[PDB]
Amino acid sequence: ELSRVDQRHRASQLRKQKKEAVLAEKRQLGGKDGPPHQVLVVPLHSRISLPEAMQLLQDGTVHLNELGNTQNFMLLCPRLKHRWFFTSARPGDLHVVLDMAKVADTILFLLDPLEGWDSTGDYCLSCLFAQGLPTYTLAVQGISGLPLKKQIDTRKKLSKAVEKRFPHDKLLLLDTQQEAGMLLRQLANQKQQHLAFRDRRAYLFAHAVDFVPSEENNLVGTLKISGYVRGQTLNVNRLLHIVGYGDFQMKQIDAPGDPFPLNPKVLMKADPGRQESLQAEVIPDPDEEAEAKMLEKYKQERLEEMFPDEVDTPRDVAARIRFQKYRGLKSFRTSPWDPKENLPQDYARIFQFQNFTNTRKSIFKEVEEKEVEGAEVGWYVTLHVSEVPVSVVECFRQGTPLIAFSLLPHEQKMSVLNMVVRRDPGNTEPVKAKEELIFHCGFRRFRASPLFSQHTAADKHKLQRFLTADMALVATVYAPITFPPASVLLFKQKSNGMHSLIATGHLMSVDPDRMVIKRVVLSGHPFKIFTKMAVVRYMFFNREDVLWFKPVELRTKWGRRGHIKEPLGTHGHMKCSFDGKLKSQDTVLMNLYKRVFPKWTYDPYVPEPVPWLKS
RNA sequence: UACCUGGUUGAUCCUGCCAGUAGCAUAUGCUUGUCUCAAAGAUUAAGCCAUGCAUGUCUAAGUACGCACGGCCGGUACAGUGAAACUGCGAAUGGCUCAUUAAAUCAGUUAUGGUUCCUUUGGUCGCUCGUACUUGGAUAACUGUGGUAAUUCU
RNA sequence: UGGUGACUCUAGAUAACCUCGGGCCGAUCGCACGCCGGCGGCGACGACCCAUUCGAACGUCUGCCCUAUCAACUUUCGAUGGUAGUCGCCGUGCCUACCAUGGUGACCACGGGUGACGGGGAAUCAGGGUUCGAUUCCGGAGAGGGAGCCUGAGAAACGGCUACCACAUCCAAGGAAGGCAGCAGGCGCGCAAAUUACCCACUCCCGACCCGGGGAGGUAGUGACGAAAAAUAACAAUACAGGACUCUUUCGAGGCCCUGUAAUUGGAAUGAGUCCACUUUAAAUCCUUUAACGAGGAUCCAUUGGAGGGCAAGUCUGGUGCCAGCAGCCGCGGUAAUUCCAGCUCCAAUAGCGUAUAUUAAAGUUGCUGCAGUUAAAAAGCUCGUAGUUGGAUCUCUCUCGGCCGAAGCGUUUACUUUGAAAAAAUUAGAGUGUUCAAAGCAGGCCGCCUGGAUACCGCAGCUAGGAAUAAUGGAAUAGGACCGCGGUUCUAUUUUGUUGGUUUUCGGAACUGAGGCCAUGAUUAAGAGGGACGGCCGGGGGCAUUCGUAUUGCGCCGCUAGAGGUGAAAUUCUUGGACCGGCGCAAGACGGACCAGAGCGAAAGCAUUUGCCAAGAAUGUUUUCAUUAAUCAAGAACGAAAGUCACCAUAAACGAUGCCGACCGGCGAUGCGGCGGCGUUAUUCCCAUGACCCGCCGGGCAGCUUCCGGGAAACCAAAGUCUUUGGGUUCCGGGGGGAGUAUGGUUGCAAAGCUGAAACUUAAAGGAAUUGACGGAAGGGCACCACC
RNA sequence: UACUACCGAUUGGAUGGUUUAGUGAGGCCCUCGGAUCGGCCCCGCCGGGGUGCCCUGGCGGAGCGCUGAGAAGACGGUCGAACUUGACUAUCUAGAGGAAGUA
Repeated sequence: ELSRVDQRHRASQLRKQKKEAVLAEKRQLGGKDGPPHQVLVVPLHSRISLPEAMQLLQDGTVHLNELGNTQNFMLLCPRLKHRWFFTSARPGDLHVVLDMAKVADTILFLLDPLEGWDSTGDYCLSCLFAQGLPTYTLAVQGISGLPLKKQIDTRKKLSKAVEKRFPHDKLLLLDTQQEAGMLLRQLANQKQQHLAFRDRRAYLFAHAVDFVPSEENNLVGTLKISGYVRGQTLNVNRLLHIVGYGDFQMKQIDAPGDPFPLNPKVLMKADPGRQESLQAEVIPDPDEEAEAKMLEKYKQERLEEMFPDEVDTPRDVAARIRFQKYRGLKSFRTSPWDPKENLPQDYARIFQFQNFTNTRKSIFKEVEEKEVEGAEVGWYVTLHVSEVPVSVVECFRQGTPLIAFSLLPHEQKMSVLNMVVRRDPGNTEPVKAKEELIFHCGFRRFRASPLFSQHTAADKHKLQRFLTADMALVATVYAPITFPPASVLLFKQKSNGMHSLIATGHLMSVDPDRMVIKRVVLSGHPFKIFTKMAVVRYMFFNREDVLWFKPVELRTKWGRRGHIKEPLGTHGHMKCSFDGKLKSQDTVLMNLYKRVFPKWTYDPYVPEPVPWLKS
């Protein structure tokens, strides 16, 4: 500004701008216009009495809501001028913890002073990291019931204990109501974390759920649920999705009075049929037995670790018959494969994009930057939905949370979703490439069977039969389309619903065009050896199948590549030219490849799990 | 400990910089057993501030009619200890920060014979030629009636 | 009366005044009790004034970073000063009234910037320096921004008040309250920084006070900012186809001494820990002291960076194949990678070690010490010329008193030098002292004593006293000079007349004027510094006038006849409307060949026919004159090739690619000018006198040759020397290559242009001398019937 | 295929700094003002004392009596934050268009 007064003036203008921005970010929450501050509470150990946490945290004015088992409630205090909403959950109840941690804004962990955290606490913590965290806070309990010499150092011991998991996070004390007030002041004034999945999409909670039946004998009626809008500006036309119970249309919004505002019934919008979202997922015109199975799985993965894709030679059936749909590639990287070569009936039921990042950035700029005049954020709205069963209301009366989010355009349809995942080092049990896994893919809950393929950059990808202990594998399956970014979780049912955390990753670009190709490798021992040429037995046992396998390539384990010349024996006895020299201990191998596709096994039901234990 | 070394050419000698070298300060990375001392929201934002605390004070010796407690011994003005309140003093020191400020601030040197100064210390305090063996009206604390959604309001 | 260096001071004397918003001159309280109804002893609280203490406030002198792309500012509306006031605690344009027109500035005013609070201090350091100082001591300022106040000894106070501006809280909507740049704490901001802990026990502060209070302060917590100490093993016995030592020719022999990459054997010693107790402390913790436990792969496990060079340490092994990557720089990597990715081994520092950025040394690459400018970056076109800077020799202590010394003067005035006193502590240097050593601390040491708690440094400016070389400055040249006595004019000290009254002089002191005596009466020399005269010369120096010469162009005439021109070649152009040619005559603008020189002159551009006029000038000669007048030069000015423009323009390989002035340092022969001598030739018939030659000498000049003077990177240079053995005076100017002499601003010019003049960004070289080769359609030589004749 | 930065109209809007002109919160000073509160008088009802009179003693009443104290408020002056309109200047932001280089 080239003057000492104008430089100070310019710096004060910039400080005024930046302060306006920061105050506009910190105005959205817990005040006179914003939604309540939602604090999920989890004790990470068994010894931690959560009633002792709630009876300390209660004082403000307690507006005690209640469910069938939990004591979740709204705490209100205009001394701090802040309106909270305290919710509680049990460590291991996955269908509650991971399903309302995705709507809460603060997670309050509790930790005993002696042990860091329980094994079940480590389990739910390892789920919650991969699920996506809001701003969390740590607290202890047993420093007050401890001699004062030990309170000097138990703080230090737990600080070095949790540094593996939370590397820079102070601990607090929750023992007195002054300490609880200091904790609430910590929660109220703290810089937030913005989960972009929750930030770019509109989502809600339900505080007052009412069910009215259209037909009681149909067991499908109308829910009158009530909650504060926490995402974007709500629209009645977009699709609604209760998270564990599929998606269906929503018909009517109205704005009643707030139950408990910080300072002490009209209809807004309806939906004509042209404005409403279409309900078309697909194109309309298209004891010792299981123990022996897991031992066979053990011997299979121990077979598939020193051998890539070895299989026994089919002697009863000709090799051109059992491998009718294969081919031998010169190179997986260079020799291509046509996408319009093999197409099943499932591809005539899925939708596709002319360009994916174009429609992604346009729906980003059309929902984020643009202002629609629907139901605004922070409003205590009451939701009239079109059709909904009664079992959701029964599980509401039990104590399960009910959240819902507004779908975007091109988010109810069908495509082939992609996600790069990795293996959890907690459960080391292997898993085949075609089994069924529980999906937690961007607020959703279903089950399907993907294809576990490798993580490379080429269009062609080699299928893997199992999972790797360190390397990042990719799954590929038909699923309802949901735009990136979204954290994904894949579980398996160990026993009675005790879900096994095995696959923790994120979602990659959904496209049905990334091709996965399954190889098959056959074996045979060479037993007549000459210079740069040999004759192998046990490779095949017919003769014309080799004439069907003329242009395929051959290789040995020691890099000796080659191809056949002429099968001189009526069995698999070939003249085999090679670019190098063959050894008697070596074994020649070919690779025959085919492109695979997953199967249609999406079911929206997930079993309500038993709480997980350390067996 | 008054010090140089690599790099222009086919090879040479130069000019000349670039890079290396050592300390010192702020940050940051990885690592960390013992013990002594020890800096620490200056740099950007002399930006904004929940809550608590940071300044009060009585001796034999200004004013005690609070039974607040005891207590003479009981006509016995006031035994005593004493909250409150009036009075007096302190709150202009300390603590923090470095925005402003360029003969300004500040440093050394001089001066007030050109000023003011609570306190301390010493001097002075029948030096004046003109009801007193004691003067007058109030007001707090206290008692009692209240107002205001709300204040260390009244 | 008393004092000061100095009063319009202090004290005294007189005449009054003495503010109702009044000045002091005691209507106050405790303790011990009393002596002969009176007279009382200690205190406490007061109180005008004076002094003191703690200050404060206004002044004095010297001192500060960058900027001229800030050169004039200040003065209307106080700027500088005078007079009288007003206001103030007082001095003052502090304010008012009336006057004066001042005050500051290239010795940098005014304006702007500062990632500026100032010092004490800090880091680095041969010496000199450079950078930092928000930060615990001192001084200032400010409590969101400005402003105004009350109370008070003291505040323009903010943990006081009143507004406005900006924010912001409670509300029943009427109103009410606010100020963390105190301690914590939060948000924000960011690369960047700790506990909403305990206590008045220590140090001190405040209060009516031995008693109360203190986020001042102390104590813990977090704390790899940083500084000090210091573990991660020691030893013995075995064994080594170790090593060295004594004998053996050698083998090989030794309690001879050391070593190990021996998970060889062995018990010995300990802290880290765990943990009673004491001690510590306000209470605790920590440390120190002690129980008991606590080590063999003593797994009670040391890390961070490297291994081509710089630079200590592997062209070992596998993977990779100009990819991935490494590499501050040079570089490594393209299928054998000493450099990537790993293993193994090795190196350095070690409870620490990498990286980024600021900064210092290295940097004699900012140069005062101490650099550079021919060719590497660079010296102005030339002369004049203000400030600034620098400047030749020369000159060997006394007067009245107070006790033979001091008080009274200094001696022209400074700089310089040495001394003294005055200069906060801390920090730094440094003395003493076994914190168990050390960084520290200021304590400690003997058997109540004994002893510390030093000292130095503290630039510059200002005080004091000695010195008197160096360097400035003064004093007598119209004598208004000194030292003397004598004289005259005016005023005056107060001693003088037993006292008083008055006159009067003297004495003594000033201020002014006349004559006389006296002094060796008084001017340093005349620079191988500089001006200026004079003398005879000299020159393409300049201006004006004048004179000649050929050539060219055009014209007049005559003769001749078809070509004339230009190139490697034509091309272009004029001719029987007789071109070109040859001869004769006329005019016009010019221009001055050869003679013309490694000659001359001029400040530089530059200057050539004869003659005359005008005004200059160098050198030489001088026993002339003045007597430091000088050198270099910002600012400022005069002339300035050639191109360009309506007189301007002021620019060049403007080139010796080379500031100016001064001294010293080798030879040799020519030349130009002037002067001095000398055999002998010529000319003026002799004779001198001169001219032309010849042999020298002297002085400046233009040049050249030469050289182990000494330089220099060398080419080269008698200056480009007298340079690490570095200082004669002074000007301009350079700081790796580009961007770029570009953009913008200012300024001059009609304009072209002139002067001034960056940054972003890019880059590891660009560049100079010299040496070996390579080349040709450059020029010279030698040679071969696998060349020619 | 995209960036970069300029002009940039909008005299966008907003904010800051110098000044012209106009306005002027609040305190302080001055000239007034006088809501209220006292005292001294003048009587009435009247004791004691001295002697119908005076001093005390209690009231009560009124008098524009005559004085003391005195708040709100207002004229003026001063200091003076701030406000408005200009002019100049600076910055932050919304902004069409484009160009060149950047690769």
